[PDB]
Amino acid sequence: ALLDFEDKNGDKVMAGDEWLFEGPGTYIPQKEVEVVEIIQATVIKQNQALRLRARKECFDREGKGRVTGEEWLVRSVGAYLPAVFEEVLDLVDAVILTEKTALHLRALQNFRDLRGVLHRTGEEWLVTVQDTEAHVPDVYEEVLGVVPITTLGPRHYCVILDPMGPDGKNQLGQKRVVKGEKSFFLQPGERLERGIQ
Amino acid sequence: RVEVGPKTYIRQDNERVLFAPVRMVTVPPRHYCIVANPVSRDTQSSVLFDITGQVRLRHADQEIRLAQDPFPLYPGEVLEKDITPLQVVLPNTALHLKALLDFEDKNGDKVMAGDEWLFEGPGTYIPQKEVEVVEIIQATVIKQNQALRLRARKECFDREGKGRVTGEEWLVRSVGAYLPAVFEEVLDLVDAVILTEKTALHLRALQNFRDLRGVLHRTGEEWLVTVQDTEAHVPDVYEEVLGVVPITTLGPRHYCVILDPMGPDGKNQLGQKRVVKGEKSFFLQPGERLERGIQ
Amino acid sequence: ALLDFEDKNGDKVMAGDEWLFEGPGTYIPQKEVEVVEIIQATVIKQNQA
Repeated sequence: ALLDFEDKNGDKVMAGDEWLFEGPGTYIPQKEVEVVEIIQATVIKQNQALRLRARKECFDREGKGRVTGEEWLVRSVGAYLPAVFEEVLDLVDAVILTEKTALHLRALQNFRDLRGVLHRTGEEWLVTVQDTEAHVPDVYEEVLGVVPITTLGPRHYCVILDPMGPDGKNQLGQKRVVKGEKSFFLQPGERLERGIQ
Repeated sequence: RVEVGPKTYIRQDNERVLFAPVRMVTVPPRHYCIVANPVSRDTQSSVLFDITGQVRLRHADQEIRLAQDPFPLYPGEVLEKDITPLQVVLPNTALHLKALLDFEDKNGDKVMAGDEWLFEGPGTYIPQKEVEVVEIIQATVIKQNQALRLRARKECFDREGKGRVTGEEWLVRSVGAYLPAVFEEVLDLVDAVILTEKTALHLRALQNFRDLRGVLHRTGEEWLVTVQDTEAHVPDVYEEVLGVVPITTLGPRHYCVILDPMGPDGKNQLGQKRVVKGEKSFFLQPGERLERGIQ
Repeated sequence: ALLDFEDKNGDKVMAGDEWLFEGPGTYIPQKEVEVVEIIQATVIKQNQA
């Protein structure tokens, strides 16, 4: 749009105003408005999510506030049309959690998780099946890699350096053997010595 | 101006003939033609001559015709389609359509320019200057014990009418020939594995979904399907088959170790082995694996 | 058949309607109906299908 022309709805239209007509039909050209861009809505298969950077200060879906350069996940299933400010990146497939597999997130910065557990910047944590059937990484959730399960029989055992404490911080320099029909993923920061015996 | 009839109409001094006489534009019944710049008509469909001597003309507008009395070509008109056979349509096919400029429908339904359409079945569809006959679509055949994948190209209601979203996909239960809807996107038939006592299906969930039998399956779960369930089972769009599972029936004098036996909880018990013996007859539970491989 | 012409029996005939005259005689051609195909009846010996 340009030169502060009146809208058909009687809404005032500033020259800097963004606009986005969409859906089936035939849009009417105007000497005022330029038909600047065409934008097909991004498709989204189930168990997928889309990153969106903000090109300007804005309200997104749900309408909670945003700032320039801020980015967020798109929860919505199925086809999704970006808003005038929204900047598409790519779909983010969730890891399919299984009893033998575990996610290994690290926080890029401070943020609340989807389940309300606050995570301080630089913290590192597992995600397991008890949490979700699957978990899409968040824009601030930086995945490291898949964590193999270390289930073992009764006659096997393994040392584990720096076992996780009740405090949630690893106890530096201490080792802890574990034995029996154990079945658990390694806590972050932990590492085996001999590697199972 | 146009001139008509048998008479050998001599030209007057002020006038000049444009061309030698031509056959009146005519098409057979159940055939059609399209002509640019139709003349205006009243309720009587009488021609509306202008006072200045031009015939009245709808310039941007077009005209279509099926059959009636033979007619002169009016001046300022432009013949386009002619002697065109009427658009025949066999019962198994369909006609995808787009429409334009918000024209009224014959049923009195409003028709938006973006509206999708699909005539189908036996007969001969009537061409319109409005609607474009955009696509022909033969209905997909479906033999018994088969099913068809369908992606959605837009938000929609399918068969049974339950809701859908863009990019969503679903199975087609219906036996026999099936015509896709205007939004529906065909992929391929999906043959069911023919379950037998010696064979078992090995599904894994692409995502969360309820199964056909109402047992919810969380994303990434993996499960067998056996004869007690169905005579045969078509994989669902979210059901990713891995492969056929051979039965491991054995005689009384044979036995086999099995790592990580399935628990009551439905999760495999990691790191534990369990021998089984006697006239046993069972498929391996998912996640299980033999050690020695039968003894 | 084409263009929804009336039948001799007074039955309505849609353009999409299928038809099949058969048996001994001489069929009457029509500008309406096309004599699209000839089809000899399949023979079937006993204990066949």
